[PDB]
Amino acid sequence: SSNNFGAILSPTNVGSNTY
Amino acid sequence: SSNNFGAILSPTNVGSNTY
Amino acid sequence: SSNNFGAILSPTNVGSNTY
Amino acid sequence: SSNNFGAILSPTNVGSNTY
Amino acid sequence: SSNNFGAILSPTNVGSNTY
Amino acid sequence: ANFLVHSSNNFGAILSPTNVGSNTY
Amino acid sequence: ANFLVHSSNNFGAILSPTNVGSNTY
Amino acid sequence: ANFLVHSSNNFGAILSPTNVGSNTY
Amino acid sequence: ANFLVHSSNNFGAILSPTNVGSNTY
Amino acid sequence: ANFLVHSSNNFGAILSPTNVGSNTY
Amino acid sequence: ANFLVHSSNNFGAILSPTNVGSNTY
Amino acid sequence: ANFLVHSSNNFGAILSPTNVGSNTY
Amino acid sequence: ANFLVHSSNNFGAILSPTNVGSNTY
Amino acid sequence: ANFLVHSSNNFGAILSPTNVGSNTY
Amino acid sequence: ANFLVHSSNNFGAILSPTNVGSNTY
Repeated sequence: SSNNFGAILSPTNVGSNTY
Repeated sequence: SSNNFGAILSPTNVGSNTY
Repeated sequence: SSNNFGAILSPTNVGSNTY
Repeated sequence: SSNNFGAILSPTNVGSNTY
Repeated sequence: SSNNFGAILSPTNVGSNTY
Repeated sequence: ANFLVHSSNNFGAILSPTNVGSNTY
Repeated sequence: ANFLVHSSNNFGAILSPTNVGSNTY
Repeated sequence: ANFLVHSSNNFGAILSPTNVGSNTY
Repeated sequence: ANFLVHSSNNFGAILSPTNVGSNTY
Repeated sequence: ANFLVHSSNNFGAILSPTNVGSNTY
Repeated sequence: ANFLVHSSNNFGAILSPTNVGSNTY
Repeated sequence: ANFLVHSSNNFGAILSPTNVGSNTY
Repeated sequence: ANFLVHSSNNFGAILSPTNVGSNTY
Repeated sequence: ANFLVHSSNNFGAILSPTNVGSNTY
Repeated sequence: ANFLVHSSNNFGAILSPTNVGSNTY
């Protein structure tokens, strides 16, 4: 039930994103 | 039931994002 | 029931975000 | 029932955010 | 149940994206 | 010596827009 | 020697906008 | 020798905007 | 030798804005 | 040799704004 | 071995760029 | 081995950039 | 092995940038 | 092994930047 | 192993920055 409605700017990440 | 409606700027992260 | 309506600026984090 | 309506600036954190 | 409705700008990542 | 530039850059998600007039979002 | 630049950069999420007039968000 | 720049950068989430006039958010 | 810059940077969340006039938030 | 800069940086949460005039928050 | 990325994204308006070099926007 | 990223994002208005180098915006 | 990120985001207005180097905004 | 992040965000107005170096804003 | 973050956020107005170095704002 993970919902992301807003804008995301520069999500630097090391682990797998899986969105 | 995780909902993110706002803007997120530069979310640097080490673990998996999963959003 | 986690809801985030406001803007978030530079959320540096080590553990998994899961938003 | 965790609701965050205000802006958050530089939330440095070590544990998982989960917002 | 991973849903991403918002725009994502520059998601630099090391692990597999899988979106 | 004027210019005119419009940049309506929309990034957020919009749920159920019930507009009837002119929109340029 | 004037200019005119409009930058309506929208990033937040909008729920149920019930506008009827002209909007440039 | 004037300029004119508008930067309406919106980041917050808006719930139920019931506007009828002109908005540039 | 004047300038004019407008920076309406909105970050907070707005619940139920019932405006009818012109808004630039 | 004047300038003019407006920085209306809003960070707080606003509940039920019932404005009818011009607002630039 | 080597992994170099040079991503350049632009959204804002650019008025009268006087350039001789490689501005790479 | 090596992982270098140079991301440049721009949203604001740029007026009259006088450049000779690589401004990389 | 090495993980270097150089993210540059800009939202504000820039008026008359006189540059010779790599301002990387 | 190494994880270096250089994030630069700007929201305010910059008037007449006279630069020779890498101001990286 | 190593986790270094250099976040620079700016909201205020900057007037006439005379710089030779890397002011990194």
